Amino acid sequence: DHYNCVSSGGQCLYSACPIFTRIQGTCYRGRARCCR
Repeated sequence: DHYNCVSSGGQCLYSACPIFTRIQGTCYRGRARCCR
């Protein structure tokens, strides 16, 4: 979820994860991705 994404050092996006990161889970009722 968003809170855990941010606490773990990731950020939520509705587009692709930046090339230097990879998906770690989801955010925002599952509609975004957590990237780190």
